[PDB]
Amino acid sequence: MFMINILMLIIPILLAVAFLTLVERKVLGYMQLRKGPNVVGPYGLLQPIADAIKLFIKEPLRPATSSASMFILAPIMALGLALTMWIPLPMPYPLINMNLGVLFMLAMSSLAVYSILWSGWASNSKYALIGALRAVAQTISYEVTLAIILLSVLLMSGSFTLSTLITTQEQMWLILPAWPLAMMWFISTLAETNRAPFDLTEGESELVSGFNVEYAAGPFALFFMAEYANIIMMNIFTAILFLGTSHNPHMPELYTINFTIKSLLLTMSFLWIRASYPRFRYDQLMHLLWKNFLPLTLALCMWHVSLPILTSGIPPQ
Amino acid sequence: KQDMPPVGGYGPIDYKRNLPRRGLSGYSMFAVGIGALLFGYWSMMKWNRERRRLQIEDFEARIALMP
Ligand SMILES: CCCCCCCCCCCCCCCCCC(=O)OC[C@H](COP(=O)(O)OCCN)OC(=O)CCCCCCCCCCCCCCCCC
Ligand SMILES: CCCCCCCCCCCCCCCCCC(=O)OC[C@H](COP(=O)(O)OCCN)OC(=O)CCCCCCCCCCCCCCCCC
Repeated sequence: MFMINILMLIIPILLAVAFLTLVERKVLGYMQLRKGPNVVGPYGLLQPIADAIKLFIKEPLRPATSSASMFILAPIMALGLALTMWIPLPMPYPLINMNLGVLFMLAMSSLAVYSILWSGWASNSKYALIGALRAVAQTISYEVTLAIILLSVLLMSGSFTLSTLITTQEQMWLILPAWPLAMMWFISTLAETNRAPFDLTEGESELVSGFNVEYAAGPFALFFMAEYANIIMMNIFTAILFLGTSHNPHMPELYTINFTIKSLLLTMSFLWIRASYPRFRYDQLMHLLWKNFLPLTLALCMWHVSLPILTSGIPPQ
Repeated sequence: KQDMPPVGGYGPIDYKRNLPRRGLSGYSMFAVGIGALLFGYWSMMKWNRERRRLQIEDFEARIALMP
């Protein structure tokens, strides 16, 4: 019954991306002083099952001046790596016990930009031709802001597995000994996964130009779908790394209860940022990576090399 | 003879501009930060050092067998 476990993980998470689109706007609504989806629910709660069927009735045109084998291959690789990344992730037991899987996250988070380079090219001209070339350019630069300060906690964890990442945090909630790194951990995933303040990707992006600009609601229904699957997955990855919960072997039930409550709270912030701050005007977006983000990340890197040595506090492996 | 303006009852409301509430600034910050961070590393070396002791016990049970 291994095969019944995989389907027990793909299917209960497509609701949690469909029941996030509804909480996308109720939370964003009470900031504007207005109620949620009022009339169809009764409380809203039945909105996405009606808002899903309309997309698969509405005619999925292909553009006449488009290519063929590239345009319908990027949504295959969209949902592939958006759902494959959920595998090696402990809660409290992962589906797969990888020896080194923290690196496998970057082995999965690297290839997502190789679909945007397809879809911007595969269909058509200037509103996604050059306008998607400068969306690959922002997402490549925020790995070296990411991969360094992901390594900067592993000097304190001890190894590459994720079971040690819960063992080392039984008494600490490790956001305290590394709180400068925890800041730039947030803004990276806030800009890499193509969200609201650093937003030259989706729809705020000259407010007209996106990679969604050409997909009718047949193939478009996944792009949005798949994408919303990253944003609840960097949140499930931050809260297993910094803000780690407590594991008890005799009681694994109380792990997940105290766990899903925490990833939901960080997921609120991606909604709660969008209702405050304006955009970044593509220069100043990348003007603060090199000049401003990056030299501090090397500074704390040299700090986290020497401090396990000159404390005589080497982590065991 | 039924016309508007009252004989009295007025404010007015201000034209002003003020909300400068400070705020715990100016060497108060950078002092709670370092004082919190050094509590973190002090909470290290009591766990990371202690886990290395149990680490050697885990290798110990290996070596006492395997002849
Ligand atoms: C459009 C449809 C047509 C395309 C359909 C096919 C698409 C497939 C794309 C999937 C790409 C995922 C590739 C990821 C490779 C990384 C896998 C990996 O590293 O697993 C971790 C593990 C490492 O070993 P370890 O951790 O030490 O095991 C514990 C031992 N105590 O390793 C293991 O546990 C076992 C290692 C051997 C397992 C078999 C080999 C894995 C790769 C098989 C697929 C080959 C890749 C196909 C090409 C990819 C194209 C993107
Ligand atoms: C000797 C002992 C050792 C000493 C250790 C001391 C530790 C010190 C730790 C310092 C390093 C951590 C701080 C990180 C640096 C902050 C990033 C930065 O430099 O931003 C600079 C940016 C540039 O703009 P600026 O210079 O202000 O010029 C324009 C003025 N007209 O100006 C900005 O402010 C930009 C602000 C961020 C831009 C994105 C804002 C979008 C919204 C993000 C909200 C995020 C909220 C928090 C994230 C979640 C936290 C859990």
